[PDB]
Amino acid sequence: RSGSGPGDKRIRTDWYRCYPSLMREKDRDMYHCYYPYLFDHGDKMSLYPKIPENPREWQPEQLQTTYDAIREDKYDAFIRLREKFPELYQDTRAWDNPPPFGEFNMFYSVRFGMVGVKAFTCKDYDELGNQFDCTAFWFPDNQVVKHSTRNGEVGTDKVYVGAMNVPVEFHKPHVAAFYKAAGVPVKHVCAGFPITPDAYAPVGTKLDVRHFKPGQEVTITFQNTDYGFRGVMFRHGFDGGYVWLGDSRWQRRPGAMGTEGQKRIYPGHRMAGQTGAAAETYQGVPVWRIDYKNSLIYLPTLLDADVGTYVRFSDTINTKGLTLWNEHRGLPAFPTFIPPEDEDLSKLATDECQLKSPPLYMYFRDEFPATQLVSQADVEDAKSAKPATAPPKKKVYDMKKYYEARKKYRQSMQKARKYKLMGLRTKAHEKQEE
Amino acid sequence: VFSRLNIPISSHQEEQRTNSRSALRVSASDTLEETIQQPTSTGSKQPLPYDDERFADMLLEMEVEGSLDETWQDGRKAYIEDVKEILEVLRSLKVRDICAIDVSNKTSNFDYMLFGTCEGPRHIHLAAWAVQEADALKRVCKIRRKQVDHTWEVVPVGRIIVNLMQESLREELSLERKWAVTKCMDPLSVANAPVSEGRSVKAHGLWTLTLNLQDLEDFEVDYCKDVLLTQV
Amino acid sequence: LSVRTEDFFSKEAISHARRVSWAPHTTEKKQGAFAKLARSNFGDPLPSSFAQEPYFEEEIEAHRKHHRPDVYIYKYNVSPTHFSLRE
Amino acid sequence: GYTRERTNRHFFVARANAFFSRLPIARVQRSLAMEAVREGRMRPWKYTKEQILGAPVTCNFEYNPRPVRLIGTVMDAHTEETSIKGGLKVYARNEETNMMLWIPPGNPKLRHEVTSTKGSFQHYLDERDKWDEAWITGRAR
Amino acid sequence: PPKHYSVESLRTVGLLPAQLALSRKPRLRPHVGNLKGLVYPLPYYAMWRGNHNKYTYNKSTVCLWGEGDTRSMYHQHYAHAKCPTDYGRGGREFEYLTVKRGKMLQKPLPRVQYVAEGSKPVWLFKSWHTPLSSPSMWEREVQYAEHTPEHIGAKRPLAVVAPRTMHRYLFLMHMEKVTITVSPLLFGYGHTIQKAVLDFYRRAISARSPFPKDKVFLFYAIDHITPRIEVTWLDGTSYVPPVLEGASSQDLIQMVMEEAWLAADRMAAEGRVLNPLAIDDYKWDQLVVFKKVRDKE
Amino acid sequence: DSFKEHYHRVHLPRRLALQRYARQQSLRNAAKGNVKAEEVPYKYNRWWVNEEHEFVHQYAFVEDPEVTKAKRETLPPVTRENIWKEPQQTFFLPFAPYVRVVDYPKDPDAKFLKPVNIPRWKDYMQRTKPVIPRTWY
Amino acid sequence: KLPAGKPANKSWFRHNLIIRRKASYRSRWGTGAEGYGTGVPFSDQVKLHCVDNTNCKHVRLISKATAERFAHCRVFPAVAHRVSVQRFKVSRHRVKPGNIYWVCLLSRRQTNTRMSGLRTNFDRNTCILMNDQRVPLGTRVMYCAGRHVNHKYHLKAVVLANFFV
Amino acid sequence: EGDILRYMAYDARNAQFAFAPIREFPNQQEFFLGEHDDPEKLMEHVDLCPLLFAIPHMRTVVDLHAEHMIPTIAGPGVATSLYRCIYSKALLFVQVHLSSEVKLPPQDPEAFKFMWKDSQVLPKMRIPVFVRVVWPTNERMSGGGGLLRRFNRLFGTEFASDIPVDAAMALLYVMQWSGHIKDFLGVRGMRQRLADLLLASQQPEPTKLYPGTREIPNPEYTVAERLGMHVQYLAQLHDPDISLTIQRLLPVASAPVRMGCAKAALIAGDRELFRHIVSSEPPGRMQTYMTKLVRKRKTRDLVDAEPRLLEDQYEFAAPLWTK
Amino acid sequence: GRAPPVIGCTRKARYAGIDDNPTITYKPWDTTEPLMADYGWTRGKLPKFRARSPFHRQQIARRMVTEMIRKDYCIVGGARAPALRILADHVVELAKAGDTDSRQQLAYFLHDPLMVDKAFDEYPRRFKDMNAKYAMMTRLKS
RNA sequence: AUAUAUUUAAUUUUUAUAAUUAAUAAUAAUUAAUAUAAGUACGCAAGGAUUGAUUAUUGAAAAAAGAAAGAAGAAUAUAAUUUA
Ligand SMILES: [Mg+2]
Ligand SMILES: [Mg+2]
Ligand SMILES: [Mg+2]
Repeated sequence: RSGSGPGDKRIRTDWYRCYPSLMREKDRDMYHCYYPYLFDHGDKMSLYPKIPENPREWQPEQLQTTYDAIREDKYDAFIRLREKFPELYQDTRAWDNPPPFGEFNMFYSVRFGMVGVKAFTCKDYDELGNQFDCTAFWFPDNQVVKHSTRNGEVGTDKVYVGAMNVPVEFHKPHVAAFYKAAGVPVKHVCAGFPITPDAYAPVGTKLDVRHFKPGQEVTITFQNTDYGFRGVMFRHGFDGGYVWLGDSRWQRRPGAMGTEGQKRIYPGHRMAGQTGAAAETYQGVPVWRIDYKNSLIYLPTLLDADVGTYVRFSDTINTKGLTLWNEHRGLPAFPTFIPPEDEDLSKLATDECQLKSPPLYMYFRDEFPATQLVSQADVEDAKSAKPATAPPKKKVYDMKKYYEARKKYRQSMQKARKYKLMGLRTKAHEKQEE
Repeated sequence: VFSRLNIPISSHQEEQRTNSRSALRVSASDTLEETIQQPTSTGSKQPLPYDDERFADMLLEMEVEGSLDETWQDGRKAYIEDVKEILEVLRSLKVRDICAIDVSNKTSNFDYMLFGTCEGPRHIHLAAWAVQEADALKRVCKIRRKQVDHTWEVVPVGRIIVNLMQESLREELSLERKWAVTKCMDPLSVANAPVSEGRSVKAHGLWTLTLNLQDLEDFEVDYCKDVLLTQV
Repeated sequence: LSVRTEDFFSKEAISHARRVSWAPHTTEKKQGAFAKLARSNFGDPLPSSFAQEPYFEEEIEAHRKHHRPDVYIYKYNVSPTHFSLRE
Repeated sequence: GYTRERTNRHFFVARANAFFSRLPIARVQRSLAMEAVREGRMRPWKYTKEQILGAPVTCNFEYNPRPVRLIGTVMDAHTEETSIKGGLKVYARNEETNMMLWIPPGNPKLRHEVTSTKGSFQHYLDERDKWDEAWITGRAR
Repeated sequence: PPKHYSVESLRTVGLLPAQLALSRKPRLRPHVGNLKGLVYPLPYYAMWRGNHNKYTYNKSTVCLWGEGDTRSMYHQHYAHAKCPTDYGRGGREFEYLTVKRGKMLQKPLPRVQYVAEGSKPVWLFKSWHTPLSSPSMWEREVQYAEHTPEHIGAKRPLAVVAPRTMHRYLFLMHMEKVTITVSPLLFGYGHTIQKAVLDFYRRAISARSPFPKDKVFLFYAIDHITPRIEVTWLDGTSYVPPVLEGASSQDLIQMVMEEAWLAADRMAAEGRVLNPLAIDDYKWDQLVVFKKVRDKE
Repeated sequence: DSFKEHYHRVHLPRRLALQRYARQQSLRNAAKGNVKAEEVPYKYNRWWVNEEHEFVHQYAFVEDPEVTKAKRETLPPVTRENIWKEPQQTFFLPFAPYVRVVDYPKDPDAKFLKPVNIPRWKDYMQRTKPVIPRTWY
Repeated sequence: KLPAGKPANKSWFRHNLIIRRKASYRSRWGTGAEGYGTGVPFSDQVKLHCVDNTNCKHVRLISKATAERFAHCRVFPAVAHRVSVQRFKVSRHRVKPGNIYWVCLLSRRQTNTRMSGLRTNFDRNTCILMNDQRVPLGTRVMYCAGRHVNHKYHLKAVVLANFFV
Repeated sequence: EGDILRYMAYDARNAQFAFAPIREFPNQQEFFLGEHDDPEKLMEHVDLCPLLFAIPHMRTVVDLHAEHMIPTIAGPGVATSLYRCIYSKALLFVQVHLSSEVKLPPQDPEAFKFMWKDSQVLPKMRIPVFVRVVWPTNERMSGGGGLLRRFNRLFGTEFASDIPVDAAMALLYVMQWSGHIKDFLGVRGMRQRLADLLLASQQPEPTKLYPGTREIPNPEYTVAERLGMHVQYLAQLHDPDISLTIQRLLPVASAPVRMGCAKAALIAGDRELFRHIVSSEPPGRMQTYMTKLVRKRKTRDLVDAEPRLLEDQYEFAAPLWTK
Repeated sequence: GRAPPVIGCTRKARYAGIDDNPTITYKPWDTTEPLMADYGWTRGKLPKFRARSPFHRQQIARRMVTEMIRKDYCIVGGARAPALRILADHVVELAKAGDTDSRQQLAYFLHDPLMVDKAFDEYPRRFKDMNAKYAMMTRLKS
């Protein structure tokens, strides 16, 4: 595909909101630094510029400073304040002792994804009443297959992950040889994910669906439906009738006489040809539901792909000037999800291994928000309550009866279904049809 | 518990509708003689006055079974304490002819409708702002700063609506008489014939009805809306 | 995380050299003192930009910069705090 | 010439339809339906068309500032047993309004209950004729 | 259970947050089709370069003073304000993000010198409650005993930073007396030194003081003595501002006022109680002049 | 091939040869029996104030080959229960949520008694980023 | 052919009024039952019923696009096509043919799929007359109002309506 | 362990106000701890009290030089902290009021800045601090009414008959360690201070550094401003006859005293008395600021005593500002 | 809920798989019953061999099935062979069902009532022990 | 009303694996409904702004390294749903 058309001006891109605070390299002197500006001085940091060891190299108006009381006092007070009030100068602790490599970094760490299979389509309703036509994808056997890094350069390290275990007689001889040299089980398809060296996983690592979190945003890549050779009315319809969008020289006023016409078909001209069967990518699709027993992930969107298509799933690094993985929203399973040793998915049921996302909307999309509706009835007793300043607690008269009521409530709340099921099973096993 | 205006509540309510006919709602104890008399009376088969006999019988059975109330149970009802508080606020503002109507049983969007008569746009806006400040505890928005209509103001307070009008516009609308004359909702009303404005070769529909409300006044419509549907 | 009061109010981006001190009682704006004195809120925006080419000279201590002695050795000025080329 | 519309990469050309026996799709659908049932968004149903169509349905839709309460007969059903794609076609006629609703199952805001417990095919035919006449009448002429 | 703020609570209050995933508005991701290869979660780190990550193997770039290969050339400002190893790419190639390989070496922080080990220093609490014109704001913050001049008689070290003020008048509160010796006869050629000293005497008579006549004195030297000024402070120390060729009355006032600030700092360190600066009739007259200037322009 | 195409076709092998010649100096050490990884200096000067008195931070990250090999070879630890059970939040809470309603003063209309802990509307609108020294959300 | 040098389309102002969608395979209107955002808006010269107690019976739409999705942010002017005749004789009765009022849309015959998945096919196209201040000329509404009516843009319309769906 | 304890005591600052247990216990009483140029010193004294936990429920650092905490006539409000007693579990709600000022800002800030730019002497600041003792109903925890009555008759204080001895001794120790035992008082002491200020206003007043002017005001506090601020304090201390005292003091009050009376009536909650004061106030900057003090509908509702004829109509704000 | 990226029944390529998206699609008639299948290039339909019209195609199919039942085999060409094999399977299914409706349907389809009778006589006992695939198709090298 | 040449849009059929560069479709001078800043700032007064949010307008795109004369379905959507 690769586009290369005229484009649609409905989507209003806004790059002016996408520029950080401008900074010039020349403005990186000691008068602009937020912290005490330090000089390299070889093996030890210093507060003064380096003095040339040859006195002949000294400039006529250059001042070789060996002790500046202003800088000394400021640096001393700064260091002593940071040492004596850690909780008060906590934000200044990133100046020295930086976060070490290997740990997850909010602005640096990117991890690999997985390879799913478009399984089926369903419809699910949220708590607000919004319906979502969801596509359920299946992740049969995800496993790190290979590591790659061209010429050992920086930022060129990636990991190749396989999708589906297949027999030996399934692939071509060279693909079978690739998997033999890799030493991992022979997979059906394999996708490469560019990562950072702190997000590596050993070759052969089982990748669980819980690698993703039920509420995050993902980038998916698949192959759309093939429609064959179609016409200009089918693909980019209502266009291609005449040569449009041509910016050439012409006269705006009758003052002069000069024009430059068209003598060929310019590249990008919309005409008939192949339609579909192209690698299509969706960006920022939220995750809806994760079934980690059947290895299923639900996306609230419908695809233009066929059932059985291998879809590459990765994570969207940022959205609207904000990082996906952060302390406010949440942190990922970095580098990948590792199950606990005590877990046994064979003993769990399908209805148990389900993870749902928080609501993706703020109001019933059928109606309007509360600020736009004419009138509404606000009945939210268990959802939330913005009414602060709780009333004073009731004066207790007997700690004995108070603790009795509290323990009774705790015992009636705990083991509401598990104990009931265990008692029912014990009764069914002890009755023996009597 | 406190109401929407932070007022204690001492009067309970019914979660069902008053117009309902449910065995669970009926508290009178049955009698063998009454049952025998009712059986001897029903021994003579006679259809209901509604158009769809099957549908009318099924709807009456559903009503006396009470599943309609189990489906229409709504605990989001308003409170009369808020109506009384708005009444006191409007009385302090000296708003004449305060008329409150409960239309929870009737087909509407609000539980209570208040109607007040104010003399002038200044007084109308003052009363609207005072109702807003009385609802300041739970309100999410304020009223319009610029009056788009100098004779009518609408203030929503939960499921309670407040209309502030002048004498002329109030007498012209006559919404209080409308909502008073309007009978409560009856599930047997949907058993009538459908109506649709369509001119046929003889001005008669085989399965539908044709009624023109242009020749009828507002009060005539308010009084005969259900009457015409029940007759034809 | 949760809502924290630390993120409510923004702090000044003053530099280290232009700062007076790192004390918590001097972390606030410098004009706030006169604002409190005058009992009025000042909302003057964009006070001044640095320059197109902001260049500065090395400042010496308040007493040294005026009581520097004319002490010289072979071809260089000598001070308890500075060295420099002398002709 | 300067672009390409198709992709012949193995990852995209390959399909996984042959390995679908390792995935119980129908069981997952039934599990979703049972989850909806136990959460209370839908109730399990099993009927045929001849015994479902024509039954009055009481539908309460939670809408501000007051839920809308309608009574309308079943005109068609899309699934016999309970399913996440169950569907229900209902004709509801108010005092002067006639509408044809298609209520999906499992929505927490759209609580519809079938009450007749029986079919009433003759009532279905009557409501069908009423809706047809009303629909042909409503067009402006 | 403890309660916290949430999106539902803020909605009930009346505020809705912006949509993150499901929205028909732009999601502000300029790198989806422009940046190729590996992209880092830091947003907009390549927008000033032109929204691309190509041509990163380059070493030298077009750069002004203080950027790039300027380190090999001498500039008076940057030679003392920038380390020759902290020179990066200049222009639009500013490094908002940098990634390198190898073992990171974190050099030890600098050490405060001329501080004896085992010395407990005095800590000065600086706050905005103290007026900025007070020398305490300019005094050292971490002050040791090895920095206190005891030969002068000080209990604390002297201030290291001086106020940056262009002095246009004299403040004779911390000055015991001012004697100005001039020659009676006027030099044949235009004597800028004599003119400047006469202007200095005029401004000292008009200086800021309740009665500057009690402290300013003029003398004539028939011995052809060069015109000079002698300021005796409250402690008895004398200062003689050198009046050289080209110096103006404003320059002499600046010198005298800077030395007066230094002398008052010495007094305060020795323990002398000095009268503070405040509002007076001279300041009211200066306010009249200031209003005149403001009304003019 | 165009001008830039020909230039890159000729020079990319030469760039890789230059990188090999650079790594030759690093391999010089390993042949001496003493292997020392590349030693890059830490940057203590990554916090700045621009011309418009705005805070700027330079993010410099250094990759450790030893940690990279450790992650390539060893197995990652078990995921945290809260990490894999708690869902990712779909909305971003404002740093300074405007409340507009506080039950502290006896008379709610009195503006001069509102507590200063509650953020103002200007704060609610302008605080779209952590405070000046802070860098993480 | 203006401009003389590079002639352009003379429908530049019509493009600012119409809501069009290129009929490719990815962009299609379809029927309203496909989902949310699949109903074709009402074009111009479309007849609607007038259910308020006014002299008018039918109106003709002037708007190039009219739908429920943007009934809260767009103004719909219309002209009174047919007016009821009163053989035996206020502001609502003074409605004369040819006059231009605004219209609040209540229902449509085309399929409308809500975001909750509830499709609806009303009996007939419906609207009520309003002035430039969005105050209905009638005192009562003889039909059902759609859910989109529940918006502050239609305050008086919601007040005068007695049934919503 | 110590690091976590310190960080919890620090995050006590970041704790929110809406979720603070301010009304956790039924009974409450108010006390005035004096006026402080720098109330942060008194706050540090309260923080370092042996009878209170080092981890408070809520802490607010009072920084008068912050753009959101600059004290004005219509000041930012109240900085609030909440401490817990160790032995009785009572609550101390410390309230630093930054809105008690009754001095108008300078008309021309440039002249005031030129005047006070190089001055090396600044006047004191009068910023009030109050404490609300919150305690539950107790019969044997306060040591009976006689113990507190003995404490009151010994130290000239006004404590309730059931206030916990823990909180009583905590307040006493804090005030004595800070050195404001004379400033620590209650309703009776505030009434005595108000009588003293009335006598001082009757007596001739000494000349300050320079007379006040709408252009360049004098930062030093005068007797009338002190009287207004102390009327505000007496209203804050929950005086039962505060409305009667304001009504009796209004006819003989100056402009700052009337501004203080307006603020005091607004604190007490008498909207009718506040509207009466605003309508009786002659037009000027004082009336403009006392109108800006509150959240209103229209300024004429407060300013106009009699209804001003607007478009042959008359508005009435008595129902809006009654009760 | 929203709509798929491509709404409505859109004709895809010959070898394109299913989409499995909510789409209101109707069948011409019940093609699940034997001899009532539809012809097309999707996978749910029989490969439509070349004919002037669907009526002509059905006539060719009827004569093919008639001769198939007549002489137990048939040499056909092109896309007619899969259709003939599937229709022979359908005929065997109808014969094994042996209902009066099945008799009448095979009589409606076939051109020879004697061949209808021959099928219903022979095929049940012939394929009683077979589940499916009653006909064998062999591609010839000529 | 013509594909003859040029030029374009496609294709040369699993290529385990987009990305070191060439070239190339979306660089805000938006519009309308609400609500909040606020019934604030600003006005003699009646009055009354600026303003980052939701809808409204419904879309998503990766180039070249493997063995080739059937239907890429043994065809009635299963990689053989029993099978003589
Ligand atoms: Mg909506
Ligand atoms: Mg009409
Ligand atoms: Mg090939």
